Amino acid sequence: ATQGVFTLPANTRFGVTAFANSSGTQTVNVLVNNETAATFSGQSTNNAVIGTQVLNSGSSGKVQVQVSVNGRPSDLVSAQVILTNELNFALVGSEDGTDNDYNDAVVVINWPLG
Amino acid sequence: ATQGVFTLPANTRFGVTAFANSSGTQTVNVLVNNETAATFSGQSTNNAVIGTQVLNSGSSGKVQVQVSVNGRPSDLVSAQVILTNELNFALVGSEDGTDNDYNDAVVVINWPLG
Amino acid sequence: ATQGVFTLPANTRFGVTAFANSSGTQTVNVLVNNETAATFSGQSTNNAVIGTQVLNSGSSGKVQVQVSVNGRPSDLVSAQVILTNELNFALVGSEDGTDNDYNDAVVVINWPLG
Amino acid sequence: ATQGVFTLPANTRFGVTAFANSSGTQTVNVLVNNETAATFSGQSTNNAVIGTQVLNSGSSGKVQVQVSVNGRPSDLVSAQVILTNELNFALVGSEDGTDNDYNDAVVVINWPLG
Ligand SMILES: *C(=O)C[C@@H]1O[C@@H](C)[C@@H](O)[C@@H](O)[C@@H]1O
Ligand SMILES: *C(=O)C[C@@H]1O[C@@H](C)[C@@H](O)[C@@H](O)[C@@H]1O
Ligand SMILES: *C(=O)C[C@@H]1O[C@@H](C)[C@@H](O)[C@@H](O)[C@@H]1O
Ligand SMILES: *C(=O)C[C@@H]1O[C@@H](C)[C@@H](O)[C@@H](O)[C@@H]1O
Ligand SMILES: [Ca+2]
Ligand SMILES: [Ca+2]
Ligand SMILES: [Ca+2]
Ligand SMILES: [Ca+2]
Ligand SMILES: [Ca+2]
Ligand SMILES: [Ca+2]
Ligand SMILES: [Ca+2]
Ligand SMILES: [Ca+2]
Repeated sequence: ATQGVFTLPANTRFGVTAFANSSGTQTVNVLVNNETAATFSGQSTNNAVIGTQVLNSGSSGKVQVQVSVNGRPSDLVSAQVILTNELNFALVGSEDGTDNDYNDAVVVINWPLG
Repeated sequence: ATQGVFTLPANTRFGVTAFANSSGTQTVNVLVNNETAATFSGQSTNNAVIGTQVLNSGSSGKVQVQVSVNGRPSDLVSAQVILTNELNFALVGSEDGTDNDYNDAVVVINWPLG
Repeated sequence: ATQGVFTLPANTRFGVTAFANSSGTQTVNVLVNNETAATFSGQSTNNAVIGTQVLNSGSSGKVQVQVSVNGRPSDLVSAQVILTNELNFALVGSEDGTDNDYNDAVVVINWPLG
Repeated sequence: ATQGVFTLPANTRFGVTAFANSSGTQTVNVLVNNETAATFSGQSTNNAVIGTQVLNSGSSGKVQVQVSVNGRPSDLVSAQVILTNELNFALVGSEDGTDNDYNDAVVVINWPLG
C-alpha cells in the first residue's frame, strides 16, 4: 500500500517535525501538491529533532513525506489519527536497514495550528 | 475517561516533545511512575517546540502527561497508535479555553529510540 | 472532550457494528445529523455483535454514537484512524461502571463501503 | 513493512470480526501460534459480516491476519490503536484489485473482552 501520503484539509497551516534514530544520515522531503516544500537532513541515535517547520497544505491538500539515506529510499509506514474530531496527526516511520524498528526517521505532521 | 496516561514497555527509552498553539503559556508536566520527570513550558501560536527530551520509562512503564495554563489543568485528549507492530506513538492534545481546537499544548511520545 | 462524534464525508455509506461485554444491557444509538438513524440493544459478556447496519452519512456527514445502559449514558472514548489515506475507522469504547475496561459496548464505524 | 501482525497480551481472549466489500469472495485466515485458528469466508459489496469469533492469543500473543481472494493474497494495511490506555483495536484493510479502496475485507480485532 502507498504510505506517507495524506490529504489534509486544503489551505490549512500544519506543522511537520522529524526525529532521527539511526547511524545513517536521514533526508526527509515534504512535498505539498507534488512540489518540495521542506527538506530536513540530520543524524542522531537519540531522537534529536532534525527539523521542524510550519507549512500550508495549499489548494490540493496533498502532503507527501519521503525519506532517504544516502539517496536510497527508506521503507515507510504511516497512518492518520484524529482525536475529538478536531486534532489531527499524520504519522510516518521509516526503515533504512534490517532491524525493522521503523524509527530511523520519524515524522509527525500536526494540525490545526494557532 | 482518563487521558494522557500510557503504559510503555518498562525500562525503555522514549522521546517526549511538546508544541504550543495558544496565547497562554503552557506548562507541560511529564510524570514517570507518578513522579515528575520533565517540565516543558513556553508560549507560541505557531507550533513552536517548547520542549523535547529522552526519558526512561523505569520499572513501571507508567507515563502521564499533564498540562496547566492559567493555573488550571487543561482538558486532555489522547490515544496510542502502533505501526507495523513496532513503532509507537502516544499522542496528547489539550484545551485551555473555549474553542476546542485541542492544540494548545500538543505532546508526542515516541518509542523505540536508537 | 466530546467523544463519539465524527465528521464523515457527506453522502457516504458507512458500516456501524456494535459488540457487548458487560452484565448491563447495552443500547447504542447512532445519530446522523442529530437524528436517530439506528439503534441496537443487547447483552453479552462474550463480545457478541448486538447490531450491524449500513447507513448514509447524509448531507452533514455528522455521525454521533451514544451508548446507554437503561437510559444512563456511559462514559465514551473514541478516535478516528485512516490507513493508506483511504480506509477509515471511527472507533468507540464505553464504560458503564467502575472497572475502566471500556469494552462494555464497543462500536466500529467503517467507510467507504462497496 | 509487514502488515496484519499484532502482539496481543499472551493467553488473552480477543474478538475478531471480518466484513466484505468486493465482487471477490474473501478468505480471511487468523493465525495464533503461527497456525490457523479461524477462517472466515464470504462475499458482499455491502459490508456484510463474514465472520466473528472469540479466540485466545496463545503463548506468544502474536496474532496474524491474512486475506486471500481465490487463493491470491491481498495487499494488507494495518495499525493498532489504544484508547484510554485500556481498549485495544487491531485494524486490517485489504486490497484484491486496482482501486486502492482497501475495504475488500476489513478485519477488526478487539480486546479485552468480558
Ligand atoms: C545501521 O546503519 C542501521 C541503523 O542504525 C542503527 C544504529 C539502528 O538505529 C538501526 O535501526 C538503523 O536501521
Ligand atoms: C486564549 O488564550 C485562548 C487560546 O489562544 C488562542 C490564540 C487560540 O490558540 C486558542 O485555541 C487558545 O485556547
Ligand atoms: C457490572 O457487573 C459491571 C459490568 O459488567 C461486568 C461483567 C464487566 O463487563 C464490567 O466491565 C461491566 O462494567
Ligand atoms: C472487482 O470487481 C474489484 C473488487 O470488487 C469491486 C466491486 C470493488 O469492491 C473493488 O474495490 C474490489 O477490489
Ligand atoms: Ca532501523
Ligand atoms: Ca533505528
Ligand atoms: Ca484552544
Ligand atoms: Ca489553540
Ligand atoms: Ca466496564
Ligand atoms: Ca466490560
Ligand atoms: Ca478494492
Ligand atoms: Ca472494495
